[PDB]
Amino acid sequence: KEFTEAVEAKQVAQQEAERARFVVEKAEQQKKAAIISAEGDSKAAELIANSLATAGDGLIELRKLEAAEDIAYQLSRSRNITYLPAGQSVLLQLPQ
Amino acid sequence: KEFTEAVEAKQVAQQEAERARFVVEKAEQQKKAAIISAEGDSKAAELIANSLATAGDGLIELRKLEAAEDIAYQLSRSRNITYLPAGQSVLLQLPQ
Amino acid sequence: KEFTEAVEAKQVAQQEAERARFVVEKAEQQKKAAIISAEGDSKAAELIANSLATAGDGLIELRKLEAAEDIAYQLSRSRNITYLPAGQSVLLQLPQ
Amino acid sequence: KEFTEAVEAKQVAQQEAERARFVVEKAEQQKKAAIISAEGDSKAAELIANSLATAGDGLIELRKLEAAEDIAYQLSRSRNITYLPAGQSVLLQLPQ
Amino acid sequence: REYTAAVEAKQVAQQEAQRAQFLVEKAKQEQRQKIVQAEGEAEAAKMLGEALSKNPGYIKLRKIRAAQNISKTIATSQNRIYLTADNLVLNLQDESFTRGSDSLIKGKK
Amino acid sequence: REYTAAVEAKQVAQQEAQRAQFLVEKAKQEQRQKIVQAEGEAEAAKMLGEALSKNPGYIKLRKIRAAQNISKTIATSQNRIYLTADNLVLNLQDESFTRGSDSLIKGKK
Amino acid sequence: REYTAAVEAKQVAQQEAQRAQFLVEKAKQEQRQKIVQAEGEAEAAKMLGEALSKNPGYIKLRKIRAAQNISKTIATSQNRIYLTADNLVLNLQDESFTRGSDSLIKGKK
Repeated sequence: KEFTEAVEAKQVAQQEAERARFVVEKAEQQKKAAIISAEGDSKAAELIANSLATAGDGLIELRKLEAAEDIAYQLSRSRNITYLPAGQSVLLQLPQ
Repeated sequence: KEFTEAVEAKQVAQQEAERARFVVEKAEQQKKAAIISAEGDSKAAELIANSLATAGDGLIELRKLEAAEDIAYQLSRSRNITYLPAGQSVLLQLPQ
Repeated sequence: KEFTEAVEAKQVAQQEAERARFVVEKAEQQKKAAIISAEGDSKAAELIANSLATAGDGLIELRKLEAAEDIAYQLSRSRNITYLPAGQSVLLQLPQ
Repeated sequence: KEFTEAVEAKQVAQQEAERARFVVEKAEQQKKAAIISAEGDSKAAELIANSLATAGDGLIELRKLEAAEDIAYQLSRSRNITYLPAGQSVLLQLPQ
Repeated sequence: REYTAAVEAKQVAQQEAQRAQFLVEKAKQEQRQKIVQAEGEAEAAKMLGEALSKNPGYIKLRKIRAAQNISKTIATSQNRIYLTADNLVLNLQDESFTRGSDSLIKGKK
Repeated sequence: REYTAAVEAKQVAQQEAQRAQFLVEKAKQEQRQKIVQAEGEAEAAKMLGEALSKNPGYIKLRKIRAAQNISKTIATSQNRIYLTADNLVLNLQDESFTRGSDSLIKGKK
Repeated sequence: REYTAAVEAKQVAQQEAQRAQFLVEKAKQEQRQKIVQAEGEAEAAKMLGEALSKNPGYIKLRKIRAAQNISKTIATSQNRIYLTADNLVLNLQDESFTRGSDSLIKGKK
């Protein structure tokens, strides 16, 4: 069963090797696309970085406060979310 | 049969491409109008920020009170309420 | 019964020995090929290591933040997973 | 019952003495065979140590990590696994 | 199956590399769309820094209001988050009462 | 069973050593493809490193927005958890209330 | 039982000890086979050691990205785990927040 399968694998692998030279080309193009989309996200991010670096940590904390509303909004669609103060000696003991 | 379905999926991708053209335009528009809708809510923020950088937290003292009445009615629904320490070496066991 | 079994094992051992000498040669080719799939991965890794060594820890932490979203995405397709502070005297418990 | 059994054990134990002579002739050979399969494993290993010494902890780490995909593929057939931070006063508990 | 698939995929790959440059354009557009989502976020950012890096006043007050809003939606939150003893000081009689309420003192804040 | 199997394995292993150098080539092409996948991951890596390793401005705000994308994903998260209390600084009436986020004065952060 | 068993064992063992030096040979070929499977692994290892031993750039980012891969797998995971919550550092109002990802400044990571 491995003889015909090996021959077809060699043929399909030559087809896929040429198709995959062109798929490495496609991958350069698709990476232009994915880079630029993940960088939709992340260039929004870098302009946020510039805003917070020039202006200071204003919305560093205030999306750490506005989006901190997300904590109370969204923590316990489950049932066991919580926290524990620091600068201290907490006896952490997760719930059951 | 599956060939028609694959062609249909390809056409769906092309229609997403058209929708993304009109998302290009929508993106121009919310460039302008999301920058400046920010500007609005955010300048409520500008002046509260300056007012408080000068003096300190004025409005959620009075609105610990007012928003206590209202949205801490929306917290008198909050079943489990306790009230944190800090400035010491606080150490904790908590609800299961 | 061990007589015929062991004689058959002797003949099988001859064929498997010569077979496996050439399986080791074919495995020189296949070790190159498996180094090559692991190269897909690991050479993405070479370029990532170069990228991060040259450009600091941006996505060291931002796959620890962006793809740390994966942590919430996945940790809980079972119901007993968690993430919990330290820098304290944390005296960890884990649940039933 | 132990008279006939004792005589049989007597004769069979002398026979097993001679059978021992040649069972560990066979087991000179079988020590070699098991040695050598475990040596396939362990010389993959000799040259793995060679590769990761001439190169370093790259995949000493990443067949922890790429193979930690396997950690998670294999652990979860069970339902009580854990991994819990150090640098604490962990009194680690266990589930039920 | 993979042979015809591979050849058709190579031809479709030429036409789809053309359409992949088209995708680069479309994804620069999505670039702008998410640029702008988080750049409304970033307008908030630039101004909140300019108004708070001076001294975090709305950030003091918005730790307070985000603690209040975090409480406020902790209401609907089943979360077994808590607080603990002695800051909102409801040791209503205490020095800590004048170290949580007089903690409002600047320098202590 | 294993005798003819091993002989045919030797012959097909000649064929498959040829096809295994051919696998070197084909899996090299899939290697470049997978390189390129995890290297779009890596271009995220580069981009973010150059952008935010000099000073994590948006990596600060992404600690933030990705702790909140994590906790926009904590819905799936049955996960019992623990943040820290002086993180949400629900220490409203406290000395360390705005030790947490008068760290907006850079240097504490 | 053990008498004829032992006699046949000794004869079958003469020819099986011939067969078992022959097993030294056979298992040696299997030895090299397993060697070369885990050598695909091993030279991936050499290459990754040149990739990473120089600097844990992708060792850092892969602590983290394997964290995320292991995690995409921890879907199936029941494993009851921990963090140190200052690892994602979700410290959403805190000084230790920008100690977690001011580790972006290489040296603390």
